[PDB]
Amino acid sequence: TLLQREENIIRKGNIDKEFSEKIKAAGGDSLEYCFQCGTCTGSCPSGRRTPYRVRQIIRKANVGLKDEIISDPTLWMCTTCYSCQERCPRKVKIVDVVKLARNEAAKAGFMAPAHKAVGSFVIKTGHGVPINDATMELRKAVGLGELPPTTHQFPEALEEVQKIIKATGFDQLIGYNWETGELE
Amino acid sequence: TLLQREENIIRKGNIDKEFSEKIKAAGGDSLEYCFQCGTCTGSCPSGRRTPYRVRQIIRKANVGLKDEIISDPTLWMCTTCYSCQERCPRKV
Amino acid sequence: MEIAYFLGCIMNNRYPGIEKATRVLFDKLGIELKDMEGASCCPAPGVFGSFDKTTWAAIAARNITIAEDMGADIMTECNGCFGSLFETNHLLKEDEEMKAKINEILKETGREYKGEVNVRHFAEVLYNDVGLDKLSELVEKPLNLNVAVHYGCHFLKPSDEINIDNPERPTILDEIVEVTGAKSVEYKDKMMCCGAGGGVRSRDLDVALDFTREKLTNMKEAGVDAIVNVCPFCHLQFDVGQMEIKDKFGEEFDIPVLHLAQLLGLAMGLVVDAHQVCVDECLEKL
Amino acid sequence: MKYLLARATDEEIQRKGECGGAVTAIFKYMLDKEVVDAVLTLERGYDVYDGIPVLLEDSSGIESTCGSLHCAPTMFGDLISRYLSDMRLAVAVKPCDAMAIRELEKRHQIDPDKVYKIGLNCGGTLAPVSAREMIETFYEIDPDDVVSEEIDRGKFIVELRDGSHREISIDYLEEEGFGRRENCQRCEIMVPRNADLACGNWGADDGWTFIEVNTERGQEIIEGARSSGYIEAREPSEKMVKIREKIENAMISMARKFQDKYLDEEYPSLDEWDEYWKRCINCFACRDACPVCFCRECELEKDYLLESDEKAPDPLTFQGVRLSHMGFSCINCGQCEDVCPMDIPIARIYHRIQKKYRDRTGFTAGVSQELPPMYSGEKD
Amino acid sequence: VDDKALVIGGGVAGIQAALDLADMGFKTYMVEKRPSISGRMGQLDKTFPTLDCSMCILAPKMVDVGKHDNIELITYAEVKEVDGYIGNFKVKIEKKPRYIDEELCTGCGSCVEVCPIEMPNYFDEGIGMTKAVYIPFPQAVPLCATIDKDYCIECMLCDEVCERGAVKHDQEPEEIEIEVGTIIVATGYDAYDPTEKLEYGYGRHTNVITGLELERMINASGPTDGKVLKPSDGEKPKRVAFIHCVGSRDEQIGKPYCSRVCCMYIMKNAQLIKDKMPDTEVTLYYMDIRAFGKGFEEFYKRSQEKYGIKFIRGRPAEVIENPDLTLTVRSEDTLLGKVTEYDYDMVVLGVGLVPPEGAETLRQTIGLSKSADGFLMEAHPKLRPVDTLTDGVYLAGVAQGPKDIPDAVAQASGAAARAAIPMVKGE
Amino acid sequence: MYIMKNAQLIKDKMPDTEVTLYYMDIRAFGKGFEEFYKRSQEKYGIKFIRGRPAEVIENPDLTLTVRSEDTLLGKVTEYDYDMVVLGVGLVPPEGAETLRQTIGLSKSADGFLMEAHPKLRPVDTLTDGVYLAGVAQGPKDIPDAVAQASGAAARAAIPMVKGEVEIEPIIAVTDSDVCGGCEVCIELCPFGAISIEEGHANVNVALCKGCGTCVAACPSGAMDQQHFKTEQIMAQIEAALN
Amino acid sequence: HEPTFRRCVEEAGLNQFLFEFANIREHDSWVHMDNPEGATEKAKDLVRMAVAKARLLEPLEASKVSVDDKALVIGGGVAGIQ
Amino acid sequence: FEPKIVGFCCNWCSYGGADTAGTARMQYPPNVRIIRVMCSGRVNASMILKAFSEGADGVFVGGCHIGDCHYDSGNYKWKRRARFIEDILPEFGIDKERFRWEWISASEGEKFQKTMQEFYETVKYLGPL
Ligand SMILES: Cc1cc2nc3c(=O)[nH]c(=O)nc-3n(C[C@H](O)[C@H](O)[C@H](O)COP(=O)(O)OP(=O)(O)OC[C@H]3O[C@@H](n4cnc5c(N)ncnc54)[C@H](O)[C@@H]3O)c2cc1C
Ligand SMILES: Cc1cc2nc3c(=O)[nH]c(=O)nc-3n(C[C@H](O)[C@H](O)[C@H](O)COP(=O)(O)OP(=O)(O)OC[C@H]3O[C@@H](n4cnc5c(N)ncnc54)[C@H](O)[C@@H]3O)c2cc1C
Ligand code: SF4
Ligand code: SF4
Ligand code: SF4
Ligand code: SF4
Ligand code: SF4
Ligand code: SF4
Ligand code: SF4
Ligand code: SF4
Ligand code: SF4
Ligand code: SF4
Ligand code: SF4
Ligand code: SF4
Ligand code: SF4
Ligand code: FES
Repeated sequence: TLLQREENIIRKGNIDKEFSEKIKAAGGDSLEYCFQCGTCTGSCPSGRRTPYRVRQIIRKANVGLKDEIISDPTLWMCTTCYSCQERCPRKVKIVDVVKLARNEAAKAGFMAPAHKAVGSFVIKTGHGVPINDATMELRKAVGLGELPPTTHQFPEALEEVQKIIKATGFDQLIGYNWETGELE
Repeated sequence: TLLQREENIIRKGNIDKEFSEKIKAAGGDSLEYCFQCGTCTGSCPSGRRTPYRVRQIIRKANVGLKDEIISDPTLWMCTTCYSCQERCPRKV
Repeated sequence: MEIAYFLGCIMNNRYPGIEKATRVLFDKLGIELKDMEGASCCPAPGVFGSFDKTTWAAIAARNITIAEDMGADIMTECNGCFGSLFETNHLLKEDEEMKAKINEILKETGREYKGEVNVRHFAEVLYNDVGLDKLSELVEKPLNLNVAVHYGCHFLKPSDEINIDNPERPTILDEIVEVTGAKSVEYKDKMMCCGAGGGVRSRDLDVALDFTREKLTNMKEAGVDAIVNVCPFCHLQFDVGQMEIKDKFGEEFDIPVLHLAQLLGLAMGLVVDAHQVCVDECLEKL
Repeated sequence: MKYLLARATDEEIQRKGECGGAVTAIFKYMLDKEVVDAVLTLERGYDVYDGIPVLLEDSSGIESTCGSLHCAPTMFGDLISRYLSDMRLAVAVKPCDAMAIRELEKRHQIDPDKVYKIGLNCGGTLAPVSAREMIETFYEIDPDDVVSEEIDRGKFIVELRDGSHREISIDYLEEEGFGRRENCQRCEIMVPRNADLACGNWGADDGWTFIEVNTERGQEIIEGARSSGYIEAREPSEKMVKIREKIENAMISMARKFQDKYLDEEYPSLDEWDEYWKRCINCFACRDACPVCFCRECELEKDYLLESDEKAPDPLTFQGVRLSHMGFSCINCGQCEDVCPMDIPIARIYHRIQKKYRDRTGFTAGVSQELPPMYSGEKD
Repeated sequence: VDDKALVIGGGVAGIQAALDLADMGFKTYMVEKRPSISGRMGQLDKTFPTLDCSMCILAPKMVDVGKHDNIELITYAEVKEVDGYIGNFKVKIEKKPRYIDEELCTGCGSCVEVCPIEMPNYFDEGIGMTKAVYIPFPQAVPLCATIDKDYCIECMLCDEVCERGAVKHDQEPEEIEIEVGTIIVATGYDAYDPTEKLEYGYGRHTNVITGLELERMINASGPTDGKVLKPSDGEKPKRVAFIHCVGSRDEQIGKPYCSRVCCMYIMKNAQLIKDKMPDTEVTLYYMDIRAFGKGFEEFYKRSQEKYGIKFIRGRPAEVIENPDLTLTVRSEDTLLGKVTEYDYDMVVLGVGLVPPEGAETLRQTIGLSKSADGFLMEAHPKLRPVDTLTDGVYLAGVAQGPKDIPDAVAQASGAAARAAIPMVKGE
Repeated sequence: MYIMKNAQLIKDKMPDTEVTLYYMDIRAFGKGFEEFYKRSQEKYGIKFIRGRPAEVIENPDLTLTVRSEDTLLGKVTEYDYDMVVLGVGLVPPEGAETLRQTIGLSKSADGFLMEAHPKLRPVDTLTDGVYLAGVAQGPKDIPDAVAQASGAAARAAIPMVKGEVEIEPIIAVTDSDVCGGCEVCIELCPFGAISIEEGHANVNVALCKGCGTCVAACPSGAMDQQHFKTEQIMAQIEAALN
Repeated sequence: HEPTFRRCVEEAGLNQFLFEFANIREHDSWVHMDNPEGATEKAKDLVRMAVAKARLLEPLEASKVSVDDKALVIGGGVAGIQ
Repeated sequence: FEPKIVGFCCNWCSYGGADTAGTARMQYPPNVRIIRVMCSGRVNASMILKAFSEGADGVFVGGCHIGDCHYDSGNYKWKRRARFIEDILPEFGIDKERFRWEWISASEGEKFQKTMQEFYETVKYLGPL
């Protein structure tokens, strides 16, 4: 059956004005004056191969459709290439709105395990792409040190990074477990 | 994966101008001057509870997306109540 | 002159040849590179900016404070790291409330952000502080190479803040490439993304590899010997995604990927063993 | 060339120069090569505390104008507008001198074409008699023995006739009611970037003058002075150009702290201001000394404003009227407070009003080349 | 050619034409069917795109017209007959009975104070009340009272209260014959009546109003003292919707033309509502936003940015009245591609412009041809926009078709020049 | 309107050619413009796509692909065309600024010449004796420009018909003995009545309207308004309070 | 009624700008009907202000500026042609 | 305590507004004395300071609404001067509530009456200056 009485009509039950006001106050106020020309979607390389429509994301953010946005997987198809922002005739900060919506989606719990993995790597070692043994051998051979002058080498730098992470609440966001060092 | 190389872009490969000519010759000539106001979809009682969208059907018929139309199940959600046709400002 | 040197992750942990070539080139130019001891991820903007802005800004500001203590400008040869650090720097410079919050966070670590330094890009430093005439002097080997220059999204955009070159039809990297004797070849959708930015590479590898496959197709249609980039992130995409495309779609492109530093090192007299796409033919074609 | 390190090629000029004698060499070149018709500078009188303005038409014996006189809180803009208006000229300017000349130039009282501005870095000046009293009280020396004076690592330091140096922390002196003038402690501008050249010692070694070229005209000056060999130049280390930036930032932060002190915390109350205004003798010395008050006939002397009786004027019709007239263009030069026979802190109130206007509208008196928004012909 | 002119209509275009002709040295008659001049411009609160007061700038011009030595103003009168040709027009006008002596009346208003009958005020567009003896608005020119005998009961209290003896219940209609060389038709327009659009429920739903009624309510001199209040209960609305192209661009009602001003005045009234009540939510339902004039596109962007007005692209399908008297607008958001049923406390219809009542009578009297949209036809659409094929007759303002105040004023000045040329030549 | 006109003309010349328009809004506001819009579709079969194209890409064979979103279909489209026509807008002509400074006029935000009053004086300027006609005042079509030109002719003729203009003597006057030549008053006159001669301010009698803004702005009091002199107002203040 | 009294004085031979007006009806008498004493004092104050202004008035003459009957049209387009 | 209030009203709107209030017989306190100028652009700080120094407890200025000026920009210059005067006045012990500047149109008799009533009440509450 094609009957779906809830996903095919918009009423006040689908709208959250607080969400849009919060997005506008956080640095995405320009979305208030989008006139829906569609230049951003025509410029988007992710909209040519996925169901991602940036213009409709901006529209939904302006209308308050919070659940339709934060739960949307296509929100994570933006590469932040800035082509849309470079071409918007109203000078809307499209990427800022996209990132703010992503922040809200993450706090709501829509995070991918791979992004959580990258975050856990940064928590563990301070690098999102930590070094492996083969590259250690390559560095040793070429003339550089086995470990670079980074948190890989200085534990105190790693401790500073981890307290920053604890201070900002990132570990609780990604559900990190300090006791076992695992994504709980 | 959300990747879909074909369903998210319209090229000439998706267009049959012969289908549009056939529709317009058989008595659908009026679809040629719809200006996409959206009164028909707002009036549609099927569009309120199904993914049926009469305005997009008229648009596709004008463009010539034959496969996008004939294979669409939502094409069969119209009760022919005529509300859209009663309210259309272009008399489509 | 002197300039603080930021490494990132990929260049120093996956492609040390870029680092070695940059170090050699910059002493050949009488510019002293001072290491930023204790530096960490920029952090990578795609994931951290998408998850939490405060954490990203705090980590980037902590990285900037190192160069501030060294009292020198930061130089980056990565579009992603340049974008992250540049955005953090002027965001904190152009407002005080965010600066206050970031400083309150950093207090626990014993660091204070002052905003007394500038973030600069490898290619911009070469173009301005050195000049095309100064670099033409150090070419011992005119190169014979049709090259596909990949600018990357975050080198020039957002151009409202960066103001280095025109995002649509830039020329800076083409001029730096042509200094070495290589010919830059125009190809379709030159200014397109590689697909790695914004976290997509970690969330949907199929979409990112589609980006890379499209540009590789255009590049091959243009008949280019090698790809030249200024981003280790784009380097990793073009290098590992080629093998991934081979493994998945069986689509063979063999176009070696080179950083701008490595191309400058080929002229002027590389740890290519770290590259998943063999560069031996390209060198032999020289 | 944004920055340079310059010094005179004449041995006499470099010896007598405060900082390698670059400024004197530029003046000597400008007079000798006829770039300008005259040079307006200072020259010590019968002691270091007596700096008198001098207008030199030729360079013969120009080295008598060398050196810095920290106890000469002079204004040159008023002299350039009253009497030297139709002369091509080169003038040594502290940032307040340049501010006054800029405010007068935007009001067409000085021709910017005819005036060359070799500005000097200024960390403050002192009143001469107060400086002598300070040296007597705290340095425990005869003031007549002092041969030179400078402020630096927070220190007023005095060279002596014997040849030694005596140092006292300027924080102590300024907390004991001495040291730089109160308006100088609030001064927010240290490098004269509203001048053609900006010469100082904050990024220079010994025997060299650190010069920042602000305008193409400054570039022409420097080029003409080097080509003829009047000045020899080199380029600062960029480790020096950063030490200078840090020093300037620290100075500006301290100036802002002193503004918050004198204009907010230690600002006199309304009763104290009543006590002060009771003293006024209606002499108009503040108006005469103010560089921004240039009018041929002053409104304050009209029959409906002027105080007829031999009593204190109503503060409104005198001070409030002058404020409404020019308080958005107050440069905090302190001349009005300097010359007041009754020791009224006029500059405090005028600077506070200018600061309110700047905070509301963002207009910086003496820096912006345009008129205040008050005189805007747009409907902003 | 006679060196005198006639101007039919007392709106901004007619006022401009009369003043231009009189300043050029031509004696000019002005005929106005309402008791006072002003037209529709005098009914607006503010104007777009500057949001500046309308009456504050028009009232000096009305006083100038009323005081001019070269202008004879005849208000409350109609042109009954026109005969002759260019330079030799014979015009019969009929002045209706005011039952007040225009000479004696000073407009003090005591008669209005004492009158015991209440009738709708035409100036308030059906949402304001006055007495049987009334002055249309304080800035009226002439500032004279009028008596509507359809409502007068002949209590003679106005007679008692009048100190100038200006009340004349025995007055009769007057016949005036004039000779003019040229005629300028400046009869303006009327607002479309959306009662026939049964789906939007105007005239049935309490809280559905038109744009002109909103202009009167917003006006500080209007019946509500400038307060926008729900007709149902007299409280301010927290949610307001605006519908564009009501009575325009619709072939179901034979109105295939654009009214050319409704977008701008809809946005203007939304901005005014937001100004008066910043917490009110305003949504506009549109097909196209026609912000084409000077400063109009910036006005549109400012409506979105400064005031946070919501724009929905879609022609509403229906307006439904809930039992609590709130209104559900059922419309497709075409840019989201989905149906929406949004609830509002008030709905305002962006009605269009139609030719005024009695337009056909005057058109036949003069002998002019009308255009496809029902307005008067100019001699050549491109190069003679104010002329007609009838020599000596010219058009000015919305009589030639919908347009905004600057366009009407420019046309009025042009019509004055074109009429002056024959009267200057004299043959 | 001219895009639609040219599309109709192409279809008339070449019945078999396919024409598509990429638009944001269709501004058919003038008389008969909406019927023109409808006839573009009903009679000539011109296609309308609502969407601002993101890019135009040249193919090797020189055909042009227009990458644009169909916002009403909600999908990206890449259609190929033999020719692409750009609906370029209107800008002030070359040398507009030189003439504007020559006459002394003021320009509006959009770069065109500014009218005295947006509503009631569309063809007049605050510079007496100068009037604007046509697109010089701002973009518009031929009938609007013709109406503006006729109106400008009328407004210009009125003063010339009169042959003289009377100026009320409540005008401003400068004392050359007190004027310092500071020129801060010059830009405060909206009618440009003040100029500088021989280093002193001069008020043109014919251009002064008698507002008194320059008088209130002059610090030294070299400018005074007849019938509203500073002495008179001060006397009135004193009398009111004493 | 300022034009009325200006005309009266000018016909009397006195310059029309040597006349001053005090408003004691709209500004005083029609708005202070409850305070006859206050109204009278305010009228005295207003008359005093009017006399104070009158003491300093001067005779002024309107100026006449000739207007040449030739026009210049810059631009030879359709608007300029029209 | 009866405060002494001096008013400046532009000829074209604010004087007309007071006249409109008078014609409608709207009553307001007798304390204000109105001085007529052609435009509010004629008023400067010297007038206000003179009024306060001559014994005025409050000073009122009334101009045309922004955009309505009969001379097209005078009230803009006056508004600039009024903001600067608000900055200046408290420095000499004058509460800025004693200085009231408003835009009144020639038809706003009620606005004029209410403004006069509220200004009189405010100045009376403040007391002698
Ligand atoms: C009061 C004062 C404060 C200063 N404070 C600083 C400071 O804090 N930091 C800094 O880096 N530099 C400061 N300088 C400038 C410093 O002395 C430089 O070393 C010097 O100006 C560089 O040029 P020079 O030594 O080649 O000039 P010189 O060859 O010594 O010539 C300097 C010229 O300046 C003229 N002059 C103009 N105004 C004055 C005045 N008020 N007193 C004395 N001479 C004057 C002299 O008469 C002379 O002609 C100050 C200068 C003065 C006068
Ligand atoms: C709600 C609304 C808001 C608007 N807002 C604005 C705005 O903000 N800015 C703007 O620029 N424009 C606005 N407009 C448009 C503007 O009102 C018109 O452009 C303008 O009123 C046209 O003036 P006119 O003289 O041509 O016609 P009208 O104003 O209609 O005047 C015509 C006159 O002729 C009289 N008349 C009619 N028939 C006869 C007859 N047979 N004999 C004698 N006299 C007759 C009428 O009674 C009236 O006095 C708005 C319009 C509407 C409906
Ligand atoms: S380009 Fe800008 S204005 Fe157009 S739809 Fe995208 S965000 Fe909105
Ligand atoms: S930044 Fe994101 S939304 Fe914008 S064009 Fe790039 S991928 Fe698309
Ligand atoms: S109502 Fe008519 S014109 Fe509007 S979208 Fe439907 S078919 Fe098209
Ligand atoms: S006939 Fe009824 S069901 Fe079919 S499209 Fe029209 S309104 Fe919808
Ligand atoms: S006011 Fe400033 S520039 Fe002038 S002497 Fe004092 S510190 Fe130097
Ligand atoms: S008011 Fe005093 S401090 Fe201000 S510029 Fe005049 S003299 Fe200098
Ligand atoms: S007080 Fe006023 S009039 Fe007198 S000199 Fe200063 S600015 Fe000029
Ligand atoms: S200098 Fe001092 S005493 Fe003399 S008038 Fe000024 S404030 Fe009064
Ligand atoms: S008819 Fe008499 S009472 Fe009525 S308004 Fe006229 S003058 Fe006043
Ligand atoms: S006679 Fe008529 S107008 Fe007069 S008071 Fe009676 S009802 Fe009213
Ligand atoms: S102006 Fe706007 S609202 Fe009015 S008819 Fe035209 S499109 Fe519709
Ligand atoms: S009139 Fe006054 S403001 Fe104007 S230039 Fe002369 S002195 Fe300056
Ligand atoms: S009084 Fe007004 S109109 Fe006359 S010159 Fe001065 S500013 Fe211009
Ligand atoms: S006329 Fe009243 S403010 Fe200009």
